[PDB]
Amino acid sequence: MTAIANRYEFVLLFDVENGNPNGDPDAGNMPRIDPETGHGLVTDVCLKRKIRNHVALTKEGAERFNIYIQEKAILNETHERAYTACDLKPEPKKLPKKVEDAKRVTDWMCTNFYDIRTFGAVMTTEVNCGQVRGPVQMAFARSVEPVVPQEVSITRMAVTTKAEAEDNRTMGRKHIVPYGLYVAHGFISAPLAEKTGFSDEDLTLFWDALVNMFEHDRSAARGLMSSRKLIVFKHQNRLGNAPAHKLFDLVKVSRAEGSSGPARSFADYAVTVGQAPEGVEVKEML
Amino acid sequence: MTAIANRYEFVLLFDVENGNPNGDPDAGNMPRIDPETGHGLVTDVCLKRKIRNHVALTKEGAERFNIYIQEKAILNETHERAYTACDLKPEPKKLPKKVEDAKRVTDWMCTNFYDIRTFGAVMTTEVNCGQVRGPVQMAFARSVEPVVPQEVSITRMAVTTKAEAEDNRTMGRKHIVPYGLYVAHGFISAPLAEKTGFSDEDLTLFWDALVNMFEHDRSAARGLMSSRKLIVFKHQNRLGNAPAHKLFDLVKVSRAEGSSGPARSFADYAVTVGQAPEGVEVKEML
Amino acid sequence: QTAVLNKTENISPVLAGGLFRAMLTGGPYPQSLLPAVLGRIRAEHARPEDKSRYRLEVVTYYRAALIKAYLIRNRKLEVPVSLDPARTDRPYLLGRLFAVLEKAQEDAVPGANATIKDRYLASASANPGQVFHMLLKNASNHTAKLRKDPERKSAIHYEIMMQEIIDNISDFPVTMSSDEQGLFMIGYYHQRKALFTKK
Amino acid sequence: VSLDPARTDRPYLLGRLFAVLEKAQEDAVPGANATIKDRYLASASANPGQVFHMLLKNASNHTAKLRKDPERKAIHYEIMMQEIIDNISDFPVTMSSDEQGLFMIGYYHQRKALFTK
Amino acid sequence: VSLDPARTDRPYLLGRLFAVLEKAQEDAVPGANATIKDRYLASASANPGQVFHMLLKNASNHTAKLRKDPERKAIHYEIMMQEIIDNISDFPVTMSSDEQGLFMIGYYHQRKALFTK
Repeated sequence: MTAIANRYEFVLLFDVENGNPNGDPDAGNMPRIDPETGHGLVTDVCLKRKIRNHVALTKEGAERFNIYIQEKAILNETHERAYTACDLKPEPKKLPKKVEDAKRVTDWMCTNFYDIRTFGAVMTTEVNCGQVRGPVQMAFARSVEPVVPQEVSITRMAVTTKAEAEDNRTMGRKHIVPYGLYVAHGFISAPLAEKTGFSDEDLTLFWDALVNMFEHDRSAARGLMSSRKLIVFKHQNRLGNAPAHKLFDLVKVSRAEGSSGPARSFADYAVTVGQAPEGVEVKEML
Repeated sequence: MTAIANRYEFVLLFDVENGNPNGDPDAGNMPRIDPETGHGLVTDVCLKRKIRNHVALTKEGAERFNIYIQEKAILNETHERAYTACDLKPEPKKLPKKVEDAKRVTDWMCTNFYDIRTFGAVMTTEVNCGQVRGPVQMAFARSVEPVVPQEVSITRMAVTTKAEAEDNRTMGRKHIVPYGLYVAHGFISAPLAEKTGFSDEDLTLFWDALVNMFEHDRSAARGLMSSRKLIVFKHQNRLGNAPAHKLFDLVKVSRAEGSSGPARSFADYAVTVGQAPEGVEVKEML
Repeated sequence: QTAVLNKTENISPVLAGGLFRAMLTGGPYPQSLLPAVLGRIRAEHARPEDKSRYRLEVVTYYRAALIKAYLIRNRKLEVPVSLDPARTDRPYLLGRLFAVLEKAQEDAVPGANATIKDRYLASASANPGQVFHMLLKNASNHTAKLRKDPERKSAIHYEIMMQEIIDNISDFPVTMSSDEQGLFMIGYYHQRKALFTKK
Repeated sequence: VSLDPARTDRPYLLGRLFAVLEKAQEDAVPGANATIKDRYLASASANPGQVFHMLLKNASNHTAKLRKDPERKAIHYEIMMQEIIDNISDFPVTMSSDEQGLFMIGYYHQRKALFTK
Repeated sequence: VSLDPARTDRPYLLGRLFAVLEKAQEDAVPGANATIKDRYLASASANPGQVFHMLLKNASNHTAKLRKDPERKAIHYEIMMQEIIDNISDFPVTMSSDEQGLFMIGYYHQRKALFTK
């Protein structure tokens, strides 16, 4: 699978309204935050899961686009599939003793699993199959300014289990973010793509998934949330032409002039983009 | 190959955001810290690893630029290769009993390998090959303010192994440092460089590697890291002209003016450099 | 056996006379004997290069016999001719424990060049309170490796030994005298032979 | 010599506490590949103040499973923990070598008792 | 060593307060599947300022339900809560590791007392 021949970087913006973008297991279910400053946070794992789901929906199990980490799979059984495919006999914990067999196993695995081919995986486990880094990486998403979650009480007429205080009723609670705006960064590297065979059609599909990520994820807990902007930087050669942090500085988001109160819509902010150095090209997909 | 003709010292600054710079494998995966004061730490071995990786990537196995410690190799085989190159039959534990043959075997190794020529190595194993010190070396890095690591809990859909309820799922966790700034010191000695041929072009390549170190090692756990400053002191004599600790004092870093909350960007700090003694020059290469 | 190198040329005349005199008369042994043997024990470092593939022992039969005789005669103590599981003397117990630690290590990592006996024999006998914590900490890594083995090989047995022996100790001493070091050596010697001796 | 429930030497008590926590974990998740003893034993003995606040979280996490079954074996551990912590005042930031030796001694003394009839 | 009613160390007081709150809930709703400590223990120790206010808010409901019937101590519980929160100056936004350990020590000391007598 041919490999991309350039270094890429990008930044994404998305917005939420009356919803809980990502809950925290250790704080009841409150949204994650930076305790010292009150800025919100979202783990990259959530975004990766969303992309996986969208790809699975769109390709519908076509050839060479299976998903490795599925809903309820058992991973060791998946690994054993590669061994049986190559006609090898699995060893309790070690790789095949001949390099050729190990390379064949790893190539077979990278061949037909898109998510492994994109993000990489750790598969030492018990049925050993090696490790992969994956050319695509992402960082945590941070809100542009502090947020203030609210909790709401609710009531339910029925009861779940037999009780003798009865009939009785029950009450619960939720948490909600009135409004917020988030920013995320990412990278792509050519040297690793050359190793795994990350192709350009994969890149186009990746752009498509980023654009339409949230359209299939409606749920009771999450209110309306959607993507707003997408900027891409492309380098002219196999290696970078400028430091990364200098590029991220070009994009600036500031409170719109007419906005004075707390933000409640995307119209309260203004976004601008500078001029990239000569060695990089900037194009805007949103 | 001509050796350098002056003594050097240098200082480096870098920082991290929402990542684990270097977790040490004895406290789970906590980032390494100083227990009695809370300041963070990083081992020089980590930095030298990154330099090795950058050189290997950029030169692509060019002549006189091989790297001795490659991933998952066997060193005794390399020693035997050196022995064959100089056309000697290795003894079980000893160098050749003729001085010329020992010099030849040592010089071949010191010649065709860059990292040996730069950092030195211990090679007195079964295939005896001698020792080297190397003209370059660095100390531990230390943060300027106490760090406050945070713990994060996560979830996964699938399960790994078969068992009574293995329907199932699982959970994990991570550690991250919201922000941190680090400092480092290093030295270079001409007299030792004279014994290995460490040349000026190697020095320029070393500077280039230092400035562009972090550009290639993005990964899930490392977040975003970058370099910010590079200062080099140069002596006018093959031996020094001032004590080392005096020079390091000339550079001061402190709270930026008007900044009150916990630091969250490089803009929260101010850095200044004094005036060096008469016999030393100072440059700001970054 | 006490010569600097195992050659007759280095035998001290004082010992030559004193041992013979004491043998004939039954009087006390020369007082310099115990430090003389201890120095040889603590200085020697044999290596695999010797012809016998298994590395040389330094606590040999003769030296142990000499130490036992010296302790019996001059100091008026009591020593068994073989391992006694009901002794309860701190030096003896420590000597016993060292053997099981070495046995566990050499099973965990076959063919190692540098065992704990090659790096800690002297200081451990001299200043137990300064080194033992590291040995205990490493024992964890050594044992855990066996546990995960499909057969589990040993693992339970060694831990049972370590529990039962430790139960009679209260604290690690900071320093020990010469005779205490002799007891330590005897305890080490007895325990070593107790292993290897089911079949 | 055996477990002395009245010694009140802080390293000794810490050693006992570590053993009881390990026992609780073993009960909660049988057959675990990795255990707290492998992950943390080196760190805790040297710098108690850094890790115990973490171990205690997983302690409750494990006891939650047991107390939610008809397995009543599960307030015994809570009672023991209440007894042991009752004598502590603060966690040392760092400890000397002999203190670490005493810590190990206390750990081993505690462990043996748990396996008696 | 045991519960010291005059330590005045802020993490110590916070631990005591958490213990009494959980005891109150336990009395109010017997046999609950998920208790407050299963839900909030980590955050409470790490970032007191984030959650404690709403935990205090909910407490009123538990006490109100109890004191509505011929059962009492509830006045005792609220008395403890008031006297403790009298001494606390402010909830910190974040705490260090040793402070977190002190939090747990205070929690256990407080909890042991409640089951005495």
